[PDB]
Amino acid sequence: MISSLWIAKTGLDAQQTNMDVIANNLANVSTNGFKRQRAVFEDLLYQTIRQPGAQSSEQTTLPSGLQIGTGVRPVATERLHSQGNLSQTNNSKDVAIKGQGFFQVMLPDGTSAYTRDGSFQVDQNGQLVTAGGFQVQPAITIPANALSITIGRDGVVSVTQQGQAAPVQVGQLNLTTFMNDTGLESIGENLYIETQSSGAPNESTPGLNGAGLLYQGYVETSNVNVAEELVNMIQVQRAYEINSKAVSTTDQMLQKLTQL
Amino acid sequence: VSVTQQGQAAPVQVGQLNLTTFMNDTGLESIGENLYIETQSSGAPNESTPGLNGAGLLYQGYVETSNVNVAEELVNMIQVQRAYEINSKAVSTTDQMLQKLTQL
Amino acid sequence: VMLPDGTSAYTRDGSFQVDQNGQLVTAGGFQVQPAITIPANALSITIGRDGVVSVTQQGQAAPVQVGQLNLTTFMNDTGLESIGENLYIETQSSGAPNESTPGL
Amino acid sequence: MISSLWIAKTGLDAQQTNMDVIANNLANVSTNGFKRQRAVFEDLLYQTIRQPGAQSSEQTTLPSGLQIGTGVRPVATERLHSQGNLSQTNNSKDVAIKGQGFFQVMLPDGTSAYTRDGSFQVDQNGQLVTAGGFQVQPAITIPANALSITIGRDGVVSVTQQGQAAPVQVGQLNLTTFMNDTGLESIGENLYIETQSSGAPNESTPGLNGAGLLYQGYVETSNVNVAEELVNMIQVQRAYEINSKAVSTTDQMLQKLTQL
Amino acid sequence: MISSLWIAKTGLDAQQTNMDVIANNLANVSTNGFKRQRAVFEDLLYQTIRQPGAQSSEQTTLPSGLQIGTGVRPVATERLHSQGNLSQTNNSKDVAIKGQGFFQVMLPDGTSAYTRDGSFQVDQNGQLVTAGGFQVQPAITIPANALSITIGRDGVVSVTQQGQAAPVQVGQLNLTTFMNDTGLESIGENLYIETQSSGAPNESTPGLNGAGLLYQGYVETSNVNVAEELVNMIQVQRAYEINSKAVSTTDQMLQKLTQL
Amino acid sequence: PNTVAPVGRLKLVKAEGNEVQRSDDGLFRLTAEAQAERGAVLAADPSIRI
Amino acid sequence: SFSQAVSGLNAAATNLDVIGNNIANSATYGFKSGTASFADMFAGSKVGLG
Amino acid sequence: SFSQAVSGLNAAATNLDVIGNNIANSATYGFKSGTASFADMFAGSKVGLG
Amino acid sequence: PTGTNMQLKNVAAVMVTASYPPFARQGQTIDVVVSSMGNAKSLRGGTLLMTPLKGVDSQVYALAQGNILVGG
Amino acid sequence: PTGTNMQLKNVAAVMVTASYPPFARQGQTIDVVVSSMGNAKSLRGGTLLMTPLKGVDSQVYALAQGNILVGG
Repeated sequence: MISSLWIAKTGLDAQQTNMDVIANNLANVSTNGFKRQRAVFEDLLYQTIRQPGAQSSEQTTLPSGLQIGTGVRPVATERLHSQGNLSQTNNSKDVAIKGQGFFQVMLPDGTSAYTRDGSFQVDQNGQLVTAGGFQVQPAITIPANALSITIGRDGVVSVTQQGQAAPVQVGQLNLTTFMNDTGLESIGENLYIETQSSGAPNESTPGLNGAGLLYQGYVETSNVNVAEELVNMIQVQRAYEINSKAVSTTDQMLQKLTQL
Repeated sequence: VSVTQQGQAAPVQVGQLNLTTFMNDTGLESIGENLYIETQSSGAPNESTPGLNGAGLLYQGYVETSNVNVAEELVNMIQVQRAYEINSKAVSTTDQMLQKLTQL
Repeated sequence: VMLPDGTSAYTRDGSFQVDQNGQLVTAGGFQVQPAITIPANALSITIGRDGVVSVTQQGQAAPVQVGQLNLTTFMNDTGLESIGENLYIETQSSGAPNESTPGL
Repeated sequence: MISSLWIAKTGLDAQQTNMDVIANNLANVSTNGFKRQRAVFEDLLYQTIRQPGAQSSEQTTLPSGLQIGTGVRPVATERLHSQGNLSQTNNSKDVAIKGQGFFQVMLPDGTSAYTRDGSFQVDQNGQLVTAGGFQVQPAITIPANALSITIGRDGVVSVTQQGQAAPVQVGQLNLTTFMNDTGLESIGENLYIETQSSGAPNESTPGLNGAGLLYQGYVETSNVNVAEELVNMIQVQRAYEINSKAVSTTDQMLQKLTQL
Repeated sequence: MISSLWIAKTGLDAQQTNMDVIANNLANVSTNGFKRQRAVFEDLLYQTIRQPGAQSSEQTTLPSGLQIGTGVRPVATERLHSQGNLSQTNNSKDVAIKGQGFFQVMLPDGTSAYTRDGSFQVDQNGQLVTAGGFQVQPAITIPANALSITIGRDGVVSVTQQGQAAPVQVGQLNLTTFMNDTGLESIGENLYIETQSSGAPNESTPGLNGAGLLYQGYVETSNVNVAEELVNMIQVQRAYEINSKAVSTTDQMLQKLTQL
Repeated sequence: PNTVAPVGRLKLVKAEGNEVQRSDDGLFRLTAEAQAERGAVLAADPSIRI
Repeated sequence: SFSQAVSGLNAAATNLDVIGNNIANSATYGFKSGTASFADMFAGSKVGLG
Repeated sequence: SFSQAVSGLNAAATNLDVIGNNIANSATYGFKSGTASFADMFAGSKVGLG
Repeated sequence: PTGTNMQLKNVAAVMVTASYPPFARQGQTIDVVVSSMGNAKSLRGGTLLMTPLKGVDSQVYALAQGNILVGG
Repeated sequence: PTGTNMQLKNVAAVMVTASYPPFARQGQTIDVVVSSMGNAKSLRGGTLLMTPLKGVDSQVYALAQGNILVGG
């Protein structure tokens, strides 16, 4: 219909996307190891009309001619991969990361996913799985009658047996680090899969090459900060309201055209 | 740009953020996705270090937001709408005058 | 304002832009007379009440005087010839263009 | 397109500027060495129409003829350079000013800036710098094995070394005073630079002809009075209400003319 | 979307940072060898709507032009390095520092951290370690047949064996001092690592050119003061509420601007 | 867009009604008297603005 | 800033647990008292975790 | 009034710390008691700073 | 003054080229060619100010000054 | 000054090519071909400034300067 209607429609869609990101951040306050999202916006096309820099006279130029812009579109969603605050759950099976590493688990399809959530359980077979039942590559199998599980700062998992004064080692919890952590593709279930923009999976022990340290009995809470989300909700509501007012103004203009 | 690696007690310099300064900023051509290309009205892009030769400083952890003033745009919408309603009435008056003229 | 043919027109639209070679020009690009040339290293451009154009340069606690934006006054302003592109040219009934420093 | 709408738009912009100043003042409450700002407005031009004082009739003149005014416009924002209340942080490096002086620092560009904030640290080389890493003139060098740093009322910085009953003087902290203190250009980062409206920087000893006294272990908090800000926020909100109502009334009048 | 909203959205974040610092200080009121934090703030951009000092006429300058400012940003949280009160635990393995030095401890990755915590333990191999299991320099070993451990004011560690009237020296404890102690990077677990703003690690003996003295049977408590933190919570809460009120006033202005 | 360069200038002429005559194809041409005084081809006027 | 204070609350609760356990064993042959040691959880400096 | 009152609070705390130090050193050979001296921090003469 | 804005319109910077003739003696006159060097529209009726004509060895062999003749 | 903006319009950078004739003696003259090198519209009435013509061995064998003749 009219250019301004399309531009304001794009603005409304962008503000709705911002509100969607806000709601997703707010709904995941209690999720362990969750990273908040941010939307990036860019200008749409620019109708050229007059060429800026064209020759107006034999010795004068046209400064900053008539460029008419289209609406707005979101560029991309970026996460804030930073250290969330730790919470003590007093559980021997929960591990938290202090640096910038990921746990590698195996999906039922055989491909490997990566999760920062440390809420682990032990299945009927004794293998350390996550809350959803995925097997946390690699192995960490657990003996039958364990009394206590000790996971050190460098990923060494040990089991204290009865009548034995020395703990036995049953695995080695490793961490995977990526060149670009924001490029990992989120699939839900607190799981990230590899992409071509997330570099390559660098397997390493906790403490070397940058990989973080593991704390037993702690969980990494989400990094969502509420006050920013509330102020952004106010921003989104008011910007949406302004764009709806612009749509209404275009509607009244068109109606006045129709009456004549 | 300095990068701190594990073990090293001294950061390692990696690169330099060079700011491009134009002498006529508004003469740039907006090519779309938050990018401007130089034109004949904004020639001679001068590379410089931030803070020197009139260039600006860099604040890390902050992003410059849009400078759109909101009340100005709303008052301007009011002006535009009523103006499009007074020009449409001028069109209608001319149409009625023509209809009366060509009717005889 | 200096027209391309070489004769002078007069305008009241004060929306100006600096062209690639500094120089203050109107929205159409015509150079505004007599010229005011703003350098590249300027951090802030101020046009005073009297029309003195001073710019701030880095490290210089004092402003650099660039130019005076003198105006032109006619006797019967209503007699000017409006040539279109927001420009007035002097006519028989609006002669004697008197340049003056604004405020005087 | 109509005069009253431009006037009300100018009023709205002025009230928004006042609210922006208020928000900036309230955002810097915890900033040390901060001075609150107040904006001053002026009216804009005045349409002549009927020149007052003209001959109304051969023997009489027009008293106070027909002048039509335009909107309003902000002249300037003046700082309130008054001693912000002091606070004891019990730190040997925090310095507060009791009078009307400023500390001088060197920017990386080589130019000299002036700051009133006295939260000082020491760099790796032993020189006294500000929180932003800028080196405070006159460049007091603190030696490696210092036990206590004493900064007196007159600006002498002394270091007491081990086993020596006498303190070693390592610098002299001076204060710069300006003829026009409000004319300085604030660049942010608690830094003001000299302009041509701020006179020239007069160096002086802290206790002499009008430089203030330096207190060690004290910080000068901001002078923002918050209850005044709340009352002014109420005032600004109501004024913006009234200006928006004027805009809406003008909108309603033009509608009837369109209908004509 | 409007200036005052961004300014009051920076005020909220700065006050939230201040509350975070206060809460972190209050949470660690009992950890030994703790240094409390202090957040410092600085002014953001200043829009030169009217540059101060501009030449309006050819002879009259404009004093203190229209310098509308942006919000606030925090420079950093600095550690208040003061001597915490010493207590008497009477455990031959607890040592407290009296000056401004640090203990050197070897991290598992081969690098050295620096800690002021004096609660030392003995591992299964007989080495002095930090309570987190990190082996402290210079690797002072303690025999199995030890009857009493004596750490003197000069850091000399002596062990008296059975039936022998003379003590056996098993090492010498040294203290590391820095030019700037604030610039050290805290890595948690009461550990600080060297940063280029902290100069270089100067090793020294306890009583010479500026290392502190060691007292055995003593623990250095934190320097956090509860009453000051309570008062600071009150002021920060009020400032946050007032900035939120500014946000609300801006929201109302925008609403009743749109409603006309 | 830096490549923008001038190529050619349109020929703009100045002629009143009394000098031009509409040819049979709708294109105006100089009348005989006017052509005899102004020449065969009209020189471009630098004052014309499009 | 909620987790930071929750951690301090938990630390105080642990301290009071230790004190209560020590008090309850005032008269218990062969009992050795307990003492809780705390360490901060700084992430990358400039921010605290509790 | 939240910076003039904080100053008085800190002064009273310092006085009480001095008194407690005097009390704790009741039996300490060669000890000398301590006292605190306070002074106002006026500025203009109409604006008190605590 | 060093800090000032001069915006001229009647001055052009030019390069002057000439031929040093065989057996040339001091006091004789030669023809020169004057060519503009930067963004000058025309040199219709300009006058060449005192110009020293250097050789390859960067020594002055002639002094040039006169009125330029442009075809028109 | 090193930091400055020069935006010329009457100057073109060109490459000059010539043939060194057999038994050439110093003082004789040869014809040269002048070809523009970057984004120049025309060389209609330009004048070639002093140009040293190098050989393959990067030694100056001729010095070029004159008025260019472009067909038109």
